[PDB]
Amino acid sequence: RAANLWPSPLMIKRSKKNS
Amino acid sequence: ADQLTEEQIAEFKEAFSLFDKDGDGTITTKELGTVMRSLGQNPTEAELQDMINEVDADGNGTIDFPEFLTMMARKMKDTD
Ligand SMILES: [Ca+2]
Ligand SMILES: [Ca+2]
Repeated sequence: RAANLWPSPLMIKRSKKNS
Repeated sequence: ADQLTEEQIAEFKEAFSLFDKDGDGTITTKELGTVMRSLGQNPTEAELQDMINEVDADGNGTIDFPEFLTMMARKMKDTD
């Protein structure tokens, strides 16, 4: 679902925020 | 009270900073596919169309701040 496939990129964003 | 939080909300504003590069601060098919494109290959246009249609319930393919505030908060009880 988009509501999961949206959180996924956001999780990548979180990783970038950390990196 | 916890009036001045800015703990999790700081990460929401980050979306419109790291996800969008046009300066619109909205999530469209363009930003939705660009990340996947450099993450695990980009799907077809049809697949992308369905994906934004699966999120944008307003019927325009665009998510603003008010939408994002609810979208990234109303998580289901089941995890994929
Ligand atoms: Ca944009
Ligand atoms: Ca929308």
